[PDB]
Parts: sequence; structure tokens; C-alpha cells
Amino acid sequence: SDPVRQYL
Amino acid sequence: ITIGIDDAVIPEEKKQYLEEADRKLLQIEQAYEMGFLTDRERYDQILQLWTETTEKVTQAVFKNFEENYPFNPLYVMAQSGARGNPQQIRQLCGLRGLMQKPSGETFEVPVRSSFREGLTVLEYFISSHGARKGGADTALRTADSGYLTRKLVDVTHE
Amino acid sequence: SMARPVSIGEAVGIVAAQSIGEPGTQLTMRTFHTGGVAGAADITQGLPRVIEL
Amino acid sequence: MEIKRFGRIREVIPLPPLTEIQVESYRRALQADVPPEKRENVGIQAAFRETFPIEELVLDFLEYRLGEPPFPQDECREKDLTYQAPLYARLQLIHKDTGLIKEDEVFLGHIPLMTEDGSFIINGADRVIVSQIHRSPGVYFTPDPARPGRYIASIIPLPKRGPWIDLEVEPNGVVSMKVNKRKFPLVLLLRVLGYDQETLARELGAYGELVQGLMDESVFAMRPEEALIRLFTLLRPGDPPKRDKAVAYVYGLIADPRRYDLGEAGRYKAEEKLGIRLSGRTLARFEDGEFKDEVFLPTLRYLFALTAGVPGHEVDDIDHLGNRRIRTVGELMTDQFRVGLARLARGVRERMLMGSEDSLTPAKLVNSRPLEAAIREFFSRSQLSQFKDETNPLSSLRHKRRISALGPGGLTRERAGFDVRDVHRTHYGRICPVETPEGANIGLITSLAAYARVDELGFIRTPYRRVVGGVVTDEVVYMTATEEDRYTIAQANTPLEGNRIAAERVVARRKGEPVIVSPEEVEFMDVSPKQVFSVNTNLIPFLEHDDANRALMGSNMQTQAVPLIRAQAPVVMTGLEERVVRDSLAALYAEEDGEVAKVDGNRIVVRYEDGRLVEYPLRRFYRSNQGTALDQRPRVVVGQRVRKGDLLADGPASENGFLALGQNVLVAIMPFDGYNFEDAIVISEELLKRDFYTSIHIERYEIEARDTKLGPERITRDIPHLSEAALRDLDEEGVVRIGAEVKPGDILVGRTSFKGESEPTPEERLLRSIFGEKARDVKDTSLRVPPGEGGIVVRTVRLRRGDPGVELKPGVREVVRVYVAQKRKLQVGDKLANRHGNKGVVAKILPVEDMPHLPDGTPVDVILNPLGVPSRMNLGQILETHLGLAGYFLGQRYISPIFDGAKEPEIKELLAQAFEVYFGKRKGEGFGVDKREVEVLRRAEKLGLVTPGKTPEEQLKELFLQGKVVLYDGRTGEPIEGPIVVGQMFIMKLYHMVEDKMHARSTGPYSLITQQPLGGKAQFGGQRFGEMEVWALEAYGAAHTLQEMLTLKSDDIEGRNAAYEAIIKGEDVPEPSVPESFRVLVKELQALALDVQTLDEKDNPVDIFEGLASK
Amino acid sequence: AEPGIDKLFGMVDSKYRLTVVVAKRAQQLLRHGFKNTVLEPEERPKMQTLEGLFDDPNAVTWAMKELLTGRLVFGENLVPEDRLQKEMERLYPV
Amino acid sequence: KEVRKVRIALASPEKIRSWSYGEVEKPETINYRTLKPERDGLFDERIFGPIKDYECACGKYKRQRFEGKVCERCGVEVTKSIVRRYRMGHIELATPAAHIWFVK
Amino acid sequence: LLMGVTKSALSTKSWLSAASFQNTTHVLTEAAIAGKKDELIGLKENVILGRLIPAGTGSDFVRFTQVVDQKTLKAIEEARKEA
Amino acid sequence: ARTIRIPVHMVETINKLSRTARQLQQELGREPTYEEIAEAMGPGWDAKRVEETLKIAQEPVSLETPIGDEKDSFYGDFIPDEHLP
Amino acid sequence: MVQVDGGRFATSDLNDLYRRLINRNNRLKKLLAQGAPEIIIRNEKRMLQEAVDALLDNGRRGAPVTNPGSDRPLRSLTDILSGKQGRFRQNLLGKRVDYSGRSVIVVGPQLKLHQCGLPKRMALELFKPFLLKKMEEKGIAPNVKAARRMLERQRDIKDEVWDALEEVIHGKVVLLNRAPTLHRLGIQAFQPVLVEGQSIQLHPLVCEAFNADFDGDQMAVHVPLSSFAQAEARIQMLSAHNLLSPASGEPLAKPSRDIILGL
DNA sequence: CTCCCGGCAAATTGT
DNA sequence: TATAATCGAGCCGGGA
RNA sequence: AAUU
Ligand SMILES: O=c1ccn([C@@H]2O[C@H](COP(=O)(O)OP(=O)(O)OP(=O)(O)O)[C@@H](O)[C@H]2O)c(=O)[nH]1
Ligand SMILES: [Mg+2]
Ligand SMILES: [Mg+2]
Ligand SMILES: [Zn+2]
Repeated sequence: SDPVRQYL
Repeated sequence: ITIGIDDAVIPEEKKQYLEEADRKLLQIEQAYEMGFLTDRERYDQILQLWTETTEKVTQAVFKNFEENYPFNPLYVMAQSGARGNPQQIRQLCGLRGLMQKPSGETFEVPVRSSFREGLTVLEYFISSHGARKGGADTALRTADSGYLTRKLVDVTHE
Repeated sequence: SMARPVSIGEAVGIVAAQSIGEPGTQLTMRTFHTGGVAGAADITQGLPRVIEL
Repeated sequence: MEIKRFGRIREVIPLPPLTEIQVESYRRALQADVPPEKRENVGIQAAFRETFPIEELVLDFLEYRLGEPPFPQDECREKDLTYQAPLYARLQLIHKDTGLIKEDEVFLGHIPLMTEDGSFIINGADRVIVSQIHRSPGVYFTPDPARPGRYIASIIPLPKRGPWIDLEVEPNGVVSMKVNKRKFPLVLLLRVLGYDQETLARELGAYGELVQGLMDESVFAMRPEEALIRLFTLLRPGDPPKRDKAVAYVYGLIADPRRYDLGEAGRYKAEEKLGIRLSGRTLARFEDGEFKDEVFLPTLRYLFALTAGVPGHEVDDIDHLGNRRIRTVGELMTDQFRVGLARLARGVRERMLMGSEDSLTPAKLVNSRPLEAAIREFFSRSQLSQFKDETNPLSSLRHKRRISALGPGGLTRERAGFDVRDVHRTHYGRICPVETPEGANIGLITSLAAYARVDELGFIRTPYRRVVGGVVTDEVVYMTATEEDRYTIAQANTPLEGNRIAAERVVARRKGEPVIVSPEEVEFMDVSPKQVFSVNTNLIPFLEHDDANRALMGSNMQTQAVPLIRAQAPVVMTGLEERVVRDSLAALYAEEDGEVAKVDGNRIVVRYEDGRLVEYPLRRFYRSNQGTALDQRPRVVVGQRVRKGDLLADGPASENGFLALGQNVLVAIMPFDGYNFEDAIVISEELLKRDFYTSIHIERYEIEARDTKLGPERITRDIPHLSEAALRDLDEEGVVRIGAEVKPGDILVGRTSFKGESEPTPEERLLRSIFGEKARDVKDTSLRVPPGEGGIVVRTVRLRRGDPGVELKPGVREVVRVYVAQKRKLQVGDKLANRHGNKGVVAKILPVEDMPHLPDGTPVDVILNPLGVPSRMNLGQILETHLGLAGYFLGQRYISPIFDGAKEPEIKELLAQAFEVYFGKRKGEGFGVDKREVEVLRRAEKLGLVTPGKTPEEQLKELFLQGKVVLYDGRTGEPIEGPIVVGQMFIMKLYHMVEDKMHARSTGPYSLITQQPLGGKAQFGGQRFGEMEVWALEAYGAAHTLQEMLTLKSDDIEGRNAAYEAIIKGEDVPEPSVPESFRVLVKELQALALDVQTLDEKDNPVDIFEGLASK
Repeated sequence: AEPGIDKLFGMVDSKYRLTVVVAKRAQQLLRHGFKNTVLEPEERPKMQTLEGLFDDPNAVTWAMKELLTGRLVFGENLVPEDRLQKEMERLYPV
Repeated sequence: KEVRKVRIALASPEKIRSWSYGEVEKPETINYRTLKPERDGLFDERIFGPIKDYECACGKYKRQRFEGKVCERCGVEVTKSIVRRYRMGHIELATPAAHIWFVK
Repeated sequence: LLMGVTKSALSTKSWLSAASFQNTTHVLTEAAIAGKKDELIGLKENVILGRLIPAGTGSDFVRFTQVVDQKTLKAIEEARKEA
Repeated sequence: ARTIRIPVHMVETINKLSRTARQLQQELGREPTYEEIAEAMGPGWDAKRVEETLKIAQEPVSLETPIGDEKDSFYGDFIPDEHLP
Repeated sequence: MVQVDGGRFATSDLNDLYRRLINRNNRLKKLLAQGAPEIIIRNEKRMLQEAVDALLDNGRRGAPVTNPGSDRPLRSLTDILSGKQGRFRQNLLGKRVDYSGRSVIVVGPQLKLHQCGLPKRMALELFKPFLLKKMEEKGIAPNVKAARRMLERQRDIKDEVWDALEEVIHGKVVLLNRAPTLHRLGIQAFQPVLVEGQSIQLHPLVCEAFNADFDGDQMAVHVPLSSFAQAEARIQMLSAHNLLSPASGEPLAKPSRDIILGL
């Protein structure tokens, strides 16, 4: 739901 | 046509009706401390007594005007519909009457003074609660009404 | 407004909304224009019902 | 003239310093005049201790100092500068490895300074920081609306200094904790604090059904470490539950005195409610390697006991003024300082990584830009930093004492219901119940009561007198709302003989509730009636007779009174009008005893006891924020012996040291030929003749000359194609000469701008070529007088680049300012008001011969319609007139305090003495009763006004005691058929003047995207014909009128051009075309990938772009 | 009130049709320079100048007065639109 | 012809491309020194039309005798500058992207 | 079917009317899918386009009414029967 | 990073000018003049060039920036259209 | 992208939203040509979706896109269309208009019901185009261009132009509006009477329908331009022709206050 | 049920 | 262009 | 934030 968290 | 302070005529009946109302009020406290009526029952009885005393004093103001001063400015303005209404005139010459707390529940204690006599700071302060609630009501309500109107136009415009 | 048969072409829906809406609002800024004294029944207990309907 | 004061109330204490809420707060925040070792930890000092030390190398804080201001106050305003002091801090850098210590004093930027009167100067403009009401930190218990028999405990810290916590007992029986919108069983947190079932079972067990909802076996199976990791995984999904990471997150949420701050007031409220002592402002601690509890167990204990009905446990009223506190200027500013400080700390750690890890001082490590920006942000763009209201001295005094519930850390306007706007019983003596805005902000913005002061914790206290036994002491105790609820407080007017209570039954309060009580029960007594109301409300005489809704308007409108050149104090005052002028600081006073050496228009020089010669310069015709003239006038003469505190100069809107917001005029109350209709006002031309209600106003005009890619703008007297008539009043440089009269269209500052590239059109090349005046390189951009403005030029300020002391924004060669003044005589459309809320616009100005007049020839000034009184119920204005009549003939002014005032008998006595002067003079001069005075007396006795069978003198006196006189109509000469009320009333000219509001536009500027006219008078705007206006045209069925509004008179470009051309040619306006804003709508829907097609009846496309958009 | 406004509402089935007739008629008068008027020299609306009485410049006033006389005929489908315009430009040019 | 109806419908990529006068290839807006618009950027005159009426960018064709000419040197059409309110550009995506209205 | 004024207003056949009321994205996405054509029957539609509303002097009932003087009526009457 | 794009080297100069002024302000205890920055920048730099560089470094502002009061007015609404006749 | 007065630039938020899109699209093209791993190409693709999402409806899904160092969401295409401030309810169902003005209102007892007091200075602006033509018919100015130049400077205005204006407004009506316009009588038509002074004079009888008082109320003025609009105002909208409430049918223009009192 | 998105009077002014 | 560096920091109604 |  959080694009940064997802990429991490 | 003018308005001076003596044009707000305190009826002689006022002092009597208030003294009558105070003896009535004492019987309701006695019927409380003896446990005959509840706090609920006692408060309801107090409001009713004060509602009826208020009506009485209004009628006294208007009878005194009609009989003894039919050309009085307040009376004339109220009767012709030029300005004023019975309840406003009652506050000038009568008693102000019961005021309500912020919750909407009404104070048991009324404002016994009239604007001609002048209020007591505590009476004045008690009154501010109702003024403010009325003022907030008007401000928060016009939006509801305004919104309503736009809905009606949109549904009927064709 | 003319106390006579309506003319064809009169925009009646708009007039209906203004006729219903106008005292709503009007009498909701006149409760100030009152006193502060309590004598129940006000356009702000009524108006929610009107909106409810 | 004599000043007669009424009232029996002896007020034991004077009003506090009225701006102390401002002055004292900021002084406390800065402590600049305190030597650093003695500064207490508060304000700026406390901010530094919170941000430092900065770990990562370790940078520590020693002390700060504030410099002196680079420019004085007058200078800042002139040059558009902020009045501020340089802030420096001594910092020592330590290398924890090496031991190395390098210390330097680094410059952190500037901090804005408060002036003597409690305001600020931010970029040249005067500003006020409004105090903010908000919920006090602490621990509260409120009833749960869903489940009647249950309650919620809330632990609330200072705004932005931590999360809100909720302790709910769920229907399943377990105690839940809510943090950042996430809920869990509170038991988990109890175990992390190191509680074991032994401690918790034995502690709360006393409450039978509740302790079991807390018991969870699985949680006890894990040590405080497993419980800490378990909780972190609940609150932050996806973050790996590293043991050091969880401590870090949870510590920052609870125990960090840097990321979580309860108030100092929060600590006291917590200590007081739960009966504990907090070691600090955090809910817990990190001590001896583990977490040690502080708050949670006492709060949980109180919650269980209340649900059970344990005696001594109450719910908290969240609108009680003990639980609502004020954030004053100092606290608000300090908060922004702390934020700016934390950003600078982020900057420090990032610099402690990059570049040389060895070669660093504090000066290289600290960038103050984050700090300067935070403070500049608060002062420039905050919602609590407001443009000062300095219309008149009272305007600013009231502004500084206002209390806002809005702003950053409080409600929104769409987010506040009734409860907050209501008048709470605890507002008594603390916040004024009358003075609040009418409209959307009602109840959110309020004003501090006159005797109220804000204590160090931020709670409003109000004074009361001790009563021991039956004796009223002179010792006054300032009480909070919480402490006030303990005692029985008698009213201030309760009868007294000496210091003894003289009534057998007194009117008193217990928790605000009115109750009748014996003198033995009186613990305290109100200091005065003035303490219940604001300063504005306290300036309304006979307030006890005015309906509150009108008194509200009375208060607020004094704020808008324009300073008059002839301004006078009201003939009926309340006794506060001296103090307001003195605390306002408009007026000038003598420091010590002394002798006046010199008196000038520009200055007053005083010789004191000291022998020293002190010179006080006077502010003369200075332009305030709102364009009213602040001007001080000398009130003493050369050689006058003055004492300490004696008046030296009058400020604006003050007369001999008394607040003068208006004039005293002779008013008659009676309808007059419909010029009085529905609140309009009729005035005598005699008022203009003697310059009553005349006010000076100054408008500021500004122009910049800047560098362009086309070449410099130049301020010059040389303007293409202009006559010498047009340039006559411009000096050598192109600036209008001081004193010239300027009218709309006139040039103020001449300026040229280089013509753009698409230079003169070839059409223009050839036209000029015909006349043999070859086309110029520059165009006339001069600053001109706007429509409807103009006056006399009183000042010019010119600031160039390259002159000493001045540097402008990049690209700007020079800035010129022109100050234009006007003397405004009262006119039709201007707005007047008295202190009781009677307001009206001037509809007619009669020549003195048409004005109703007294028999002895004196005409009245103002005629106010009586129809305004009865519905409004503001009778104080009526009493004001009667006493004003008495005073007109006796030559005196009065002080009648609110609620302890002049009463009817006393006014009647004064009126009789006046009648003696009004009549006895005539009878001795050899004149008897008039024929027409008899005719009116006949009709008056039919009215029951006079007693039948008394002499005309006796009857006229009967009428005069009712404040009524015989009045002759200046038109006819015949009397008014009845006696009319006449007297002196205090009336103000408010700031709303037709000259400012009149506006009209044929055509003018249009907006970029929509091509509709711009808005507002200053842009030469058109009026908005909005949705509801369209409905009106629709309901009338006016289709062609409406279409005009939608096209030719707005955004139909082709149509409006053609329509204008037709009117100047005498043709009828053409049929309209497509409104450009529909074309905007079409293209905006295409940008959304939606195809919008205008089609004809055959369903074929119609191109409303006329081929321009198709390839 | 506009003179004889009640009588004008009498002449039409719908008030808006009166407005249409008046508006169109006033445009005819303006376009042809009033010389197509059905009024007689003493019926001409007058305007008091500083000089004195002159022709009322306001064409909507003219049309309402003309309408009251009875000399105007209004209705639908009386005549092809183009044909009317040309016949009027022949009798009273511009 | 007279407008009697308004249709609104979804637009194919073909149609979005049928509207467009050019592809906007650069995030550039206007040149920082000359202040004139940057070629292939959001304000380009070669795509959306001339800034000045009947005048191309470089000024080879400056008046209405040329209307419809496209200047060879600067690439700008000679027409009314009003077209900068009308002519659309377009961006050619590397991967298709969903329209949020029809998703959310 | 009985629906309140808001829902009723949003359900009207005219999408220019509905989209200017409220729920603009919802109104516009359903309209765009359906390929809806606004016939410009009501007032809001015509106001948005700057058209002459279909009420008052704009009603088709009174819109086309013609006025002619008796001379011009006769001037035309002989010529049009003539040829 | 900039709505009006700037050549990388010019961006380099601007940041240098920033750093320098921040130094000058930290030692002088007040904002430096253009002349003070031009000296601190070394040869080639006078105050005029310092000013022109800052003018170039100004970023545009949003037409949708709200003006004071209620959020009932945008800045673009106060800007006349100087182009269309 | 427009240069404001001071030479500064002001620009629409859409330009920044497009720029984010273009940057991300271009970078995606580059990453494809250079054969980036799927993790990298995938990140770019999802960022591209978000850029399109903010462009079309910012804030709809996920955190709203902001300009740096501001909390203000950029204004997207959806935000432009919809809401009170949106294109429909701001520039489409209502507009600002030409030939309009405003001032403080004052009672005008002497007026007939169909009249209003209109300040001469207001009328000169509101009727300015009409006034120019009349100034040419009377030799008062050589032509229309010259006449306008004469009105520009206030000291250049002579007394014959005021008589010209009196001729212009003859028989014409203006619209008075007072907000809120709650019902259709919030607008009524009046034949204007030019007055010295800066206030509009309103007839006592219409104060009720307008809910106008004289405590400082202001009204707006409008000029219907065409023969059709002027006809509509005088017939349908004239104050004297609307005497009864369209709601109840009862009299709307009726005695009140002082009038009642005297009678 | 819960949650998620859409609504929440008008015109005007002012720094 | 080369030490090595490797996961962020407001209340309300209505419809799926 | 004002005015109605
Ligand atoms: O927010 C507002 C405030 C005020 N107004 C408008 O101003 C008026 C408030 O001002 P008043 O208090 O005078 O109301 P009123 O005129 O009806 O009172 P009386 O003469 O009967 O004593 C309202 O009646 C309203 O039309 C608004 O429309 N909106
Ligand atoms: Mg009123
Ligand atoms: Mg009013
Ligand atoms: Zn070219």
C-alpha cells in the first residue's frame, strides 16, 4: 500500500 | 411617536404575581424535602409554575396598555405590526422569564428583572447562554438550509 | 404572483425550489432576531425533519 | 465641566496591566534581560536544553545571548524590515574518542522582538499573536457514548509532543489501549513495564470483575523483552523486530523527554487527578536498562474504581476552564523555536558523517537556515499571527486580549460543533460572554475578561475577595476554575456596612449555580461586575438594560470607530475610558514630576526633578494599518508644572486622556418622513459645518522600477505623449510634489518601460510616421491614482539601489512610495453606531432649517427612528439619552458603571435641576408658555403623560422628567403633536464608508484561463453573478438577460468584443457566441481522455473551435 | 408601473409572448430608424431635453405604446421570415 | 450548424493521437535565459501554435499574408495565437497505464 | 420507486445536469461508458453552454412569435398572392 | 528539480553562491550584501553579477497558491490577462 | 506559465504533474533499452502508474503529490472540474460580469416604486459605451475615441456630459440584487434616477423582498444590454409588476414599519 | 456491521 | 571513474 | 478576519 515499503 | 424609558410600563400586577409565584415555589420545595416528588417531578413543577406566571405578567402588560395607555409607543408599534411582538414587549416591561442552559434544559431560576429595571450580572450572565446558542444555531443552520435549497433546484430545474 | 392563470413557459420548478428554500434559510438567521428566551418549536428542529422528508 | 460619578461599589483592586498577557509572556520566553546563569528552564532556555546534547562527536549547548536590534522600531516600518534581535549561542564540540574540545559562539539568525505595547513588526507591518485556547494536557475520564455504564480514560500531552492514549474496557472484559489508530490488549504494555501478575493481581484485585479482564496468561509467559518485541510487531507491520529497534520506537513514544512532552500543566493535572507524583513529563522512563512505569498504573487504577462507582471519582468536563488552557505568545513562539531547533539537529548529524570526520568546529557543523525558516514561518504565515487591528487605540488593545480556539493545534471551522462555542459556566470572570464574532466564528474567538489574568500554567484566573466570618477582606485571590468550585462566592453588589456584610440573605454561587445563602456561608465575594466582561463590553454604560445580542454589536463596533479630528469622550462613561487610553500607549505621560520646557507641534521637552532635559517626540499624522491617522497632539503649555503620570499629549481618539471614539450629539428619537426607515439615520448639515465626524485617512501607493530583459524601467519626468498639464505637479525626477492635490487618473510616479519585441505594430509605425514623431523605444507605465481615490500628497519615500543603507529584492532598481491624505467629511452612506448596537447608514443630510428644534431655537443633530428600539431590546441607549439631556443643560458628564449605575430616581433628580435651567431662564427673560407648547400639553395629557390641572410649567417639567420635550418642526413651525425624547447621545463613525465601497465597471481585466472578469474593486473587478443569481433570472424567465450574463458580459470573447463595438456605433448588441469557459471545459475533459462532442440534430459533430483545433 | 401594463398582459395568452413581441418590435424600430412606426406625430413618445421635447430615444417604450393602439398584428406563421425582412427594407431603408 | 446535443464518450489511443499536434518529449518548460519556450517541451510553439498572432517563432513570416504556412526554420504555424488554448499534445507511454476513474 | 432529491437529481437523464450537481467523477465515468448524449432539455444544461434557456422568452411556445404592422402586412399580402 | 530547467554548471554556481552567503552570514552575524558576497566569491564577481545570478535562481510560484482568509480564492485569480485584446 | 507584475513567474500545478510523468516515462524508456532487471523495470512501471494517477486525480489513490516544502496537494484535472471551486460551479453555472457595480444602499422615500437612486459616477461607468456614442451625436467630442479620453481624467469631466448620460439612461432599467438571493425577488428592475453622492437609494416597499435594511447593507447593479434584455427587465422584472409572493400568493410589496405606524 | 467516499448558503473586503 | 560502503521515515449519509 |  506504500510504494517505498513495497520496493524495500 | 417616541420611546423614553417611562414608556415601558411595569404593571402593578407584576409584584403581586411574583410574590404569588414565590409562595407557590416554597410549597414545591417542601414537597421535595419531604420526598413526595422526585427531582424530576420537582423541576417539572417549577418550570410549569414559571411558564404560567410569565403568561400572566404578559397579559397584565397588554391589559394595562389597552385600558390605561392605548397610544403608548410600544403598544402601538406592537399592535399595528410596525415593530415588536408580545414576547419582546414582555421583556421590556415584564419579566425576562426562564432562560435555558447550554444543554437545552431550561433553568429553574428565571430572570425576574426587565430591561427597564435592568438585570443582575448573574441574570445577565445566565442569559448569555441562550444568546450564544441562538447565534451558533443560526450560523450552523444556514448551511443546512442553503444546501437544501440547492438540492431542490437541482431536482426541479427542468 | 399575478393572481391569474400561469403563463406557458414559466419556470415553475425553480420557483418551487426558491419558494420552499427561502423561508428555510431566512427563518434560520432570524432565530437570533428573537431574544434568547426559551419558548420551544424553532426552524432548527423543523428543518431537519424537512430535510428528512 | 463637572464629572459626576455614580455607584456604591468600592473596587479593592485596579484592572491588571491590560497587555500583560502579551508583554509578560514574551519577556518570560526570551529572558533577554536576565543574566544567563540565573535563567529558569522555560521558553527559549527550555528549547535549547531539549535539543542538546546532539550525539550522532558530541555538540553541547552552553548559553545563548540576544543582541541589540540592528534598526529601531520606526526604521523597520519605513524599510519593510522585521524588528528583531540577533541570537547567538556558545557551543562546544567534543570528540568522545579524542577528548578534543573546540568552542565557538555560532550565529543562529534573528528572533523577532515585541514592542512596548505588545505587538510585532514583521516585514514592516505591525502584527499581533493571538493567544490560543486548547485542551490542557493531563489525564481525563469521559463517559463512553456507546455503552452507558462504561468510561474512557485519555492521556493527552501537549500538541505535537506525543500521541493521545485511550484505555477502553471492551465488552469482552479486557482493557484495550489505542495508539495511532491501532488497538491491542493493555495487558501487553503492563508486562513490558515489568509488572508481574503478583503486583497487578494484588494491586487492582479489589475491583472484582475488572481485574480478570486484564489477566492474560500468554503475556505473563514472556519476559519484558519478549513482550517488547511482540508489541512492536503489532504497531509497525513489515519492520523487522530487531531488539535495539523496538526499544528505540517504544522509548520514543513514551519515555523520551524529547519526542513525548506532557505539559508542566500536564504533570500538575495528572498529579492532582490520580493522587501521584510524576518524576517528569513522560508517561514512563528508561532507567537501569529496562522501562519503569510512571503514569499507566495510576490511570488504570482510577478507571476501574470509577466504573465500579467508587466514591471520590468523577468524570471530567472537557469544556471546564480548569481543563482548558491558554497558550500565550511566548509558548506559541517557543514551540516553533523547538521545531526549528530539531531540524538544525538533523543537519548536525548529517554533517558529522560527510567531509572530514576530524576537522570540524561548531561553526562548520551548524546551519541555522532551518531555525530562521521555522521562526520566519510562524511570524509570516501562521494562522495566529494576524495583521494588527489599529483602527483606533481600542482596536489594538482588544486584538491582543483575544482568545482563539482555531489555528495549528485546535479546531477547524468545519470541525467544531456546539459544545466549544457555548458559554460554559466557568467562563464567569474569565472569558467575556458577550464579545464574540457574529457569524461562522461565533464562540471560537472570544476575549479575556477585564480582571482575568493567565497564570504560569496557562489557566485563566479571576480575582475574588476573601470573606472570613462576615467580614470582607481586602485580600484578593486569583483563582482557577477548579479551585473556584470549592467555595461559595457572593455577588459583588451584596450590601455592605464597612467591611461587614450588611444583608441577612446574599446571592451567591456554588459551582456557578445560583443559590441564596447566609453571611456565615460566604467564603469569597466578587471583586466587581466589571470582572465578568471584556474591555469592550465594559465600555457600554447601562449595559444591564441591553439585550446581549445587541450589546455584542456594541462591543465589536467600538473596535471599528474611526479617529475623529474633533473626537470627544462620551457624556456618559463607565469609568474605564481613562485606563484604556493609558494602557493602549497612544497617549504620552510624564515620567517623574517636573516642568514643561518646550511645547511644539512636533515635540514636548520636559525638565524633571533630576535636572535632566527629556525630549518626547510626537507621532504626527502617521498612517496605521487600516489607514486611519494615528496622530498625537500636545495637551500642555510651556512652563506647566506636571506630576508623575500627568497627561502630556493626546493620542488618537482620546480627549484629555479619555477614550474618544465618537462625538456627543443632540439626538431626537422620532420617525422623520421615511429617511429613518429600517435603521437609516438623518443628520443635520450643522454637523459637517462644525466638522463633527470628520476623519483623516492616508492611503499608500507604491511602484518599483526593475531590470528587464528589454532594458531598465526608469522613473522619469519624461513620459511619451504627455502634456505639460498632465506632468505639472511632478518634480524633476517624475515624483508628484509634496502638497499637490491628486485626483483619479493623475500621475503619482512617472515610469517608462521598454516596449516589448512585437514593438509598435506596423499600423502604429505608419501612423506615427505620418505625423513625423518617430516611434519611441519606451511606453508610459506610470503609477496613477485609482478611480475614486485621491487627496493631498503628504509624503514621498524613494529607495534606489546604490544609495547608503538600502538594498532591494533582486532586479529592482528603485522603489517609490507616495502617501496621500484625505479629510473625509461625513456623508450619505457612511455608517454610525452607538455603544448599544444601534447602527445605521446616513440616508439624508438636512439643512439646519429642516431639523426639528427646541422652542429656544436649538436644532437637533441626529434623528433616530424609535422603531429600532422595541424589537432590539437595547434600552441602555434610552437611559443614555435621558442622562445626556440633564448633562446638556448642567454642563456635565457622568460615570455610570455597569450594573452599579445611575438609577431612575437619580436621573430624575438631575433632570429636574436641568429643567430649571432650560425654563427658568426663559421666564425671567420675559417669555411665557408658548401657544404650541399648550397644544402639545393638551395632547400629552390625553396620553396620561402629564397630570390634568397643573400649570403648564408644572406639566412641561413632568414631561422633562420623562426625558421628553416640546419639539417644533423646522419646516412648518408647528409643534410635533406629541412630546419627543431628546438628549445627548454618544455616536461613532465606523470604518465602513461609501467612498471605500462604491464600485462600477463597464469592461476591464479578464482572467487568464477562464477569460471571465476579475473580482474585487482593487482589480477593477466585475460582480459575481453566481448560481443563485442565475436562479433568479431563471425564475423570472428572463432568458435573454441571463444569456447576456453568461456570454457578452463575461467570457464570450467574440460576443463581448462585438457587443461593445455595436454600442459605440449605436447598433443593437449582437446575438452571443460560445462562452470561452465551455471551451475550457471541453479541453479539460479531453485531457482526461474523455471525448466530448457537440452535435447537431442530425447527430453530426459541430466544431465549436472553428477549425482551429483540427489537423 | 409601465403604462397600460395590465392591458398588455390582456392581449397575450402568455406574458413571455408579450415580451417577445415587444423586444422584436423595438428591434424593427431601431433598425429602420423609427420611420416604420405605426404611431402618429402626436402619439410619439417624448423626452424632455435641456433644449426641450425630442423624440423618445428608447425603442422599447415606443413598441409598448404602438402595441396598445391595436394597429400591430402578432402571432405565429404569419409570413416567411426572409420575405418580411426584405419588404420592410423596401418601405423604409437604413 | 446549430448545437442541439452534447455527447461524451471514452477516447481510444488512436483518437487521443488524432487530437495531438505533437508528442511532448521533454519535461522542459521555457528557456531560463531567453524565456522563450523550449523545443519539444510543454509550451513548444511547433506543437501548440504561435505565441504571437500570425508570427512564427524565429520571425521569417510575420504577417497574415502567410496563414497556414509552417516555417521551415523554426517549425511554427502562422495563425492566431488563440490556438494555444485549443490544440492538444500527447505523451506516448512506454507501458500502458490505467485511467484511475475506471479503477477506483 | 421513491428516491430523495439528491439521488433523484443524480439519476437524471441529463449528464451535464448531474455532473454539475455533485459526484462529478462518478457521474462523468458512467456517462462516458454509456456514450450518453445530453439532449439539452432542462435549464442547467443550457446555462452551462451559454444557450437561451427553455423557459420564459426562451420557451418554444413564445419564441418564434412574429410582429408586423398592417401596412407591411398588406404590402407583402398583394405581392405574395400576385406572383 | 526545477520547473524552469537550468544547466548543471549554472546550478553548481548557484549552490556555491548559497554556501558562500551562508558562511558570510555566520561570521558577520547578519545577512551579507551583494558586494560582500562578490568579494567572498573571488575574481570575476561584482555585486551586479551576484544579483543577476539570484534573479536567475528564482523559482516560479503556483497559480493555485491560496490567498489568506477562507480557502475561497487562488492567486491566479488576481492576475490580468495581458495578451488578449 | 506567466510573468506576473514584478517579472516573477507564476505557473499552474498541472505543469509539475506532467513533468513528473514525462520524467518517469523517459527514464522507463531508457531502463528498457539498457536491459534493466525486472525489479528495476517493475519499480519504474508502478511509479509511472502513480504519476498518471496524480495527474488525473491527485489524492484519489495513495498519498497526494505535493510541491517540495509545501503541504499543498497539487491541483489535478479532477480537482479542477469538481466541487464548489470546480469548473462547473464556478465558471459555468455562474460568472463574474461586465457592466456591473456595487455600493452601500440608503433609503429613498421620495422614489416611486419603479425607481431607484443611482450615483452619477456609477452610471457613467456602467453606461460608458452608450455614453460615448451620445457624446458624438452631440458635438461634445469629435468621435468615440476622443470621448473616452475625456472621461479618463476626473478634472476633465464637464457638465454637458452629465446631461448626455441623462439622455442615455432614459426609459432604460437597471437590475438591483442583494445577497443572499434566496428567491427571485432578490433581483428586481428599477428605472434609475441619477443622484449626487455615492450611495444607491432603494425604495422602502422593496426592502422586504430583498430582506434589505439600512444598517450598512450593499447591493449590486447590473445593466441589461440588448433590446430583448431591457424588454425582459421592464416587463417581467420591474419592481412594480411583481407585487405578490410567487410562494404564497400574498402581497409582498406592502406597508411596514413607519408606513404602518403613521396610518 | 465496517469502512470508504461524497457532501457540508451567498455576495463582499482585507494584509 | 577504484579503501569500503548493501531494506525509509470533523460530523454525516449512503452504498460494497 | 471582516460587512449584510
Ligand atoms: O451570514 C449572514 C449574515 C447575515 N445575512 C443577512 O443579514 C441579515 C442579519 O441582520 P439582522 O440582525 O438585522 O436581521 P433582521 O434584519 O432580519 O432583523 P430585524 O430587522 O427584524 O431586527 C440576515 O437576515 C441576512 O439576510 C446573511 O444573509 N448571511
Ligand atoms: Mg433589520
Ligand atoms: Mg442588514
Ligand atoms: Zn520561423
